[PDB]
Amino acid sequence: VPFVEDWDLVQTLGGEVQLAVNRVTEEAVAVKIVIKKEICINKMLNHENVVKFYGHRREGNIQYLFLEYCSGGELFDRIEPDIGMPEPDAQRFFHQLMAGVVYLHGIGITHRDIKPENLLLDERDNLKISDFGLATVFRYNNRERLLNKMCGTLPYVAPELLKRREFHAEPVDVWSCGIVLTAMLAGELPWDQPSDSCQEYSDWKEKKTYLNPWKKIDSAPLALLHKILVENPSARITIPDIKKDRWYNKPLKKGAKRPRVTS
Ligand SMILES: COc1cc2c(cc1OC)=C1N=NC(c3ccc(-c4ccc(O)cc4)cc3)=C1C=2
Repeated sequence: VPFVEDWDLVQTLGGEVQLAVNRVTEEAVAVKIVIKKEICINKMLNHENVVKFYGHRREGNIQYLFLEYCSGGELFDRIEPDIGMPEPDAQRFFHQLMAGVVYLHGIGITHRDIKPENLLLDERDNLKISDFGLATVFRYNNRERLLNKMCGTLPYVAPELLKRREFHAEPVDVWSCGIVLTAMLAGELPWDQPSDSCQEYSDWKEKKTYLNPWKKIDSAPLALLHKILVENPSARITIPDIKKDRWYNKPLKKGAKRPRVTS
């Protein structure tokens, strides 16, 4: 079948990311224009809450990464500044975020930069983890490797990354997921960074939940945030225990609006 391999670049999505449309079939894909680690990690990935990798092509200097187009856009744009989003939506997005992170950690992969800009939504608003540019292997041949590299985005990083020389990879991703949950429910980030010099971080450690963003958050999701945003990574709640939390398992959201008629 001729021309099936020809893609037209339609518009800029976010190096640069372009919306690419097939000449013959009109299938939409995201093309990232730029690496060797990012491609190898992306080849390992296959999960319903992780952005799909179709393949890669190199034209001399430029690397073309062919990835899943997510028409719902970024989770970032579903968060209303200083308000957030309805709690049932946040619970559903947090469920899918946990499924994706369980998957990654299960195959020994740490994302290291979880934030709403990197969380994409497909046509049916299914959350997809994206951007494995800062991702690394923390478990190989069933042997854990402690991390020491400084990476991520300061409002989302765990405090051990700023205070300790070495740290376990999994509690760092758990912490950023808790900052994402804060953002979804309050529409604001609690601190610039998790340090004693940060007044907002000190107030949280002093349990001053009468202040923002915490006063906007209901006691059930806030009790979960109290277990995730724990300064000691060894005391911090793990994903298996996040899955047993009362709010995590609280019935809140109805299913997708199904078409129906009466009489
Ligand atoms: C700003 O609006 C959008 C941003 C968007 C999209 C849609 C948007 O609006 C509908 C979109 N779809 N796929 C992407 C997209 C972007 C980046 C990746 C990605 C995945 C793995 C990786 O190693 C590096 C980057 C994978 C997919 C994207 C950015």
